Amino acid sequence: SFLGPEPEDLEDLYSRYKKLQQELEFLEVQEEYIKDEQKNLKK
Amino acid sequence: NVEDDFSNQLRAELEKHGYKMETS
Amino acid sequence: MALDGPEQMELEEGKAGSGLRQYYLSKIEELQLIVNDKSQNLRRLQAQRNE
Amino acid sequence: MITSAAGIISLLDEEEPQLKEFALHKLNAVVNDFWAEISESVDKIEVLYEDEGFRSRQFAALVASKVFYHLGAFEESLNYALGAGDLFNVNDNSEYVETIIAKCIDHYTKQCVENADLPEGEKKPIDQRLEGIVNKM
Amino acid sequence: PAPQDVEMKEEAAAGSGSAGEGDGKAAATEHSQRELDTVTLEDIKEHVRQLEKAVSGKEPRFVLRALRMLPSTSRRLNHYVLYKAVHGFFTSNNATRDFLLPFLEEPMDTEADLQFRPRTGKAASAPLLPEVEAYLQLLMVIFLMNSKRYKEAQKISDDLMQKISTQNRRALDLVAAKCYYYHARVYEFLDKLDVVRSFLHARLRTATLRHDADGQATLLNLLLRNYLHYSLYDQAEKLVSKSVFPEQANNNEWARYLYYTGRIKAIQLEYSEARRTMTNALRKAPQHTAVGFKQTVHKLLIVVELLLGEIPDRLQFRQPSLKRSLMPYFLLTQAVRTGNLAKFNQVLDQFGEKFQTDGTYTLIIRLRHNVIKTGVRMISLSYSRISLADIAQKLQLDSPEDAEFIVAKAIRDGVIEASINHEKGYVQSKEMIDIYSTREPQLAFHQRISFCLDIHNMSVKAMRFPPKSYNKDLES
Amino acid sequence: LQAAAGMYEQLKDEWNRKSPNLSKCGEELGRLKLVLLELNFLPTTGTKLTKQQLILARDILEIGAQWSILCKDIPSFERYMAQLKCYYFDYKEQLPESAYMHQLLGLNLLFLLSQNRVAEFHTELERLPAKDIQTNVYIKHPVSLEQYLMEGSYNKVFLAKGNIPAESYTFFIDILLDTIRDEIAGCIEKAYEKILFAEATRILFFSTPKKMTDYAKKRGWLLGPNNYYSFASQQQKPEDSTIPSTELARQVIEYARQLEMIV
Amino acid sequence: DKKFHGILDQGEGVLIIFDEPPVDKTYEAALETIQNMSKVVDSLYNKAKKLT
Amino acid sequence: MVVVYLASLIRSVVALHNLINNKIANRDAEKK
Repeated sequence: SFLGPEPEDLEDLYSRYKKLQQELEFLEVQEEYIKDEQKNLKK
Repeated sequence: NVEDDFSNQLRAELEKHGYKMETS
Repeated sequence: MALDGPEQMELEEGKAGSGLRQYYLSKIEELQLIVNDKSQNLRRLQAQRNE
Repeated sequence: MITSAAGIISLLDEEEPQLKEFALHKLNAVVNDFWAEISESVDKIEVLYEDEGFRSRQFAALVASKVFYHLGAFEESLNYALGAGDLFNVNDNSEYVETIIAKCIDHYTKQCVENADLPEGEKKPIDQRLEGIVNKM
Repeated sequence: PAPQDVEMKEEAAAGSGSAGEGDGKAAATEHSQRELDTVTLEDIKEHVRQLEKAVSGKEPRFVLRALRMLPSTSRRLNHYVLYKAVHGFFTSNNATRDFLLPFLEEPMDTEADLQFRPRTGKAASAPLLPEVEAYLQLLMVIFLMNSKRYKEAQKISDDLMQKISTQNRRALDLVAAKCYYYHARVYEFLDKLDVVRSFLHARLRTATLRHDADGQATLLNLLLRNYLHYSLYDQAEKLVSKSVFPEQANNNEWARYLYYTGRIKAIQLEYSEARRTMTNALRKAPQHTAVGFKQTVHKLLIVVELLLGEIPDRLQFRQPSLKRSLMPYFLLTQAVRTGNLAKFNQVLDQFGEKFQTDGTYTLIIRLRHNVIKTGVRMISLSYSRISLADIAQKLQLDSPEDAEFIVAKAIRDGVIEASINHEKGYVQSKEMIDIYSTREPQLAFHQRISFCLDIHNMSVKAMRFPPKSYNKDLES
Repeated sequence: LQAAAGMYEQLKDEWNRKSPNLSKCGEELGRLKLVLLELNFLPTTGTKLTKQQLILARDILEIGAQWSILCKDIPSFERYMAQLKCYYFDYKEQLPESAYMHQLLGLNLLFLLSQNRVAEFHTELERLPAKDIQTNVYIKHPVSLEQYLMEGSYNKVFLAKGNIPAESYTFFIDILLDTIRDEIAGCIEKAYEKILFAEATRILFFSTPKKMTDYAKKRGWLLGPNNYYSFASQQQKPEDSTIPSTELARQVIEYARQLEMIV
Repeated sequence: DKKFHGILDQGEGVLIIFDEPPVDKTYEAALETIQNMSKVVDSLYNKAKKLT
Repeated sequence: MVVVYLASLIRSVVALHNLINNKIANRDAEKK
């Protein structure tokens, strides 16, 4: 918000969360497939 | 609904007696 | 963070540019809500299959 | 305020330049008091800004961006405020309505991401105004 | 009695505080935290706490229990609710509720649940300082439902609350949501003419960007509610078109929203959705807030039903034991089932003064037409031909001529399904009573099945719903 | 700020029969916008202090609204009424109230029924419950008139009243007469198989027999005092058990498939 | 008694006969069941109160 | 549904408590 250390703290949060987001894209792909795997468990 | 019972007992006996004379 | 208040101008030090970071976080914060919904959903399907 | 927008709205609708001018000065503070009335009525404000036969283009842009921002049509806020090219500064000073400024960057990044994938550049797309704001940060 | 006030306060402050802090701190368990905090905590603070033991204020100890702001300026609000102006209509403490810094004795004891003053005091970019501030702000304004106080600590409470807020966080909007409800109420519910609006809009903008559902939800309801009371209806109608209610809002929030929306669509000529929204609100949230609302909801609801085209039965009046509140209404009902015009006008007039209050006045005129509409349906349905003159006398219309014109309009709408023969001096019944003849037994099934689809979806989803949290808690 | 007259209170004095010229009034509307800039300054900058000034501001725009629908200017009546809308409940209370607000409310309410904007009438009523805001003498007349329409009580409807005050009330009622006339033609079309000329004059509220001949043929009625529209259609609707159909319960093909997805 | 079911018109010297019912067993059977259902819901609601 | 809820009520105490145990369980397993 400032030029102050507030954007430094926000930066570190931002940085780490960005790395996390990638991790989360993968978890979405599994979530979609799990639905078909449950249907498949029955067979 | 509406309270038909209070009104019907008084009307039925009285009206019927006049109706006897008036019509068959 | 701050409600309002300019701290040493846009031009002088360049508060707006560093300042943009706080708004980029609004996007990650907006994402944090869906992650939670996403976590429950994944678990319900998993628990369902597992039994 | 507690007052309804209706009078202010009537003034915009009229052909006069003076009555429109007064309306925009007045609306620059009732925008967090009544968002409903100004929103519906947004269409007239947009003409006032659009014409160059109008002598309070800057103000017209300003009020309109704060309404748009309230409506959740964020994109329209970026265009008018920057497009006017003045009274963009009041939004930057704020940290409440730094939203309009910050969304200028957010937009740029999201479209710029797509174009970046195969050719490195921002290439042909990406409007004049959005390219300038980013370099400034 | 101060020697007895101290046991009561210490217990009360600790119990309510413990539950808010232990829940908030976990910060990523958003659904559980959101539900526990909105419904249970605020409700606990109103009904059980205040009523319990001698003196309803247990506020003085509480201010020190957590932290607002460090000088005794923000604290001052705690003294002002106790005594200034009115003094509310709660039982106040004798003393030891001090003007500037209520209490001399801490209950903090450096807990994580009862905090510590310098410990919270460091925070300003942490959620620890905004959450504590809010819990204390909420507690102080909690007395307002019960008391219906005016211009005590609620003069600077609006400003002070804006200060607590900043650019907020998703966790911070969930706690803050409790404060947002009271922020409108202090000038709204009393109906002092002031701007509550600025703040309400402003939080709304911030919460949508972060996308916290609890916060947005509360603001939208208040904005509609405020307007209707002020008698600036035009504003409320236009607002609805721009609103978006979250689908993940909690059960109190939905009930309040629905009632308020219900009065609005009823004015527009949409009775069908208006009745359903009002009924469902009462079951959805049984709240202590809910008690003030219920009388209005039933009173408004009955006039709203008569217009749709259902005439409600007697039994409904009897069950909620609020029969007396309902009582002047009950007469208007008996009048529609008979279908006679003359009875309706007299009754509705004397009673009309009371009716103005609920929001019924706009509707009230239109209720005239329902009475006759019910008379026309009975005349056509029952018989084939009865003379026009017999009908004129029965309903008590002004002229035999007047019966023709009304009958003539009703057929066009197509609810009656008859023919009026003007020249021949009678109404002919074209209709016959059936529901198996045309395409229509299918329609009869359609409506029956339709109400069911909603019930099915709800039963099944709801069954799964505790197990969804257990699944998240990691059990198979 | 209203002081003197050539464009300030000039319009006001014109509305009287002192000077009953309408000819000046057409010109006045362009000039009035110039004094109007100033009037606009006072509301929600000061409140009570500005009170006197408000009264005066509202009186000129409101009294001229009534005088510019004897010039039959439609765009002017709405934009004045609209302007003064917020002045009714301005802020807390700016107190610009005039006697003429009483008539104005009544004129707007008759206007809304002629335009057939029933929704707006109802919306105004919700603002209205404490009707002691200018009391009921000119507001009572629109509410009775709306009920009568509502009911189907066409005979009672005022087409004979509202032409009698000639200040501005006449403009709405003349147009309204066409609207009710049309409404009768529709009701009768579905209701009854014939119409006479003894019948027709009174019900549609025609003035002549020539008007009867004109309105009936359009719809397709006219054959003489005896016609047959209604009867036949009313009879035709029950029974589609021996005749194929899909009407109600929607489109069937979709219907069965949808029902099964839900459960 | 409903032996053939009809209506006797004493105003004209005729007897109106209806014949070969369209009344179906599907409907009649359905009526018994649906009355038992209303009973179950009442008993369920009582148990419901604990949960709340 | 009414029966399903009575079952969830008894279940709740165990399910709720288990959540904490899992995170710790992973550390112990790796250690020993």
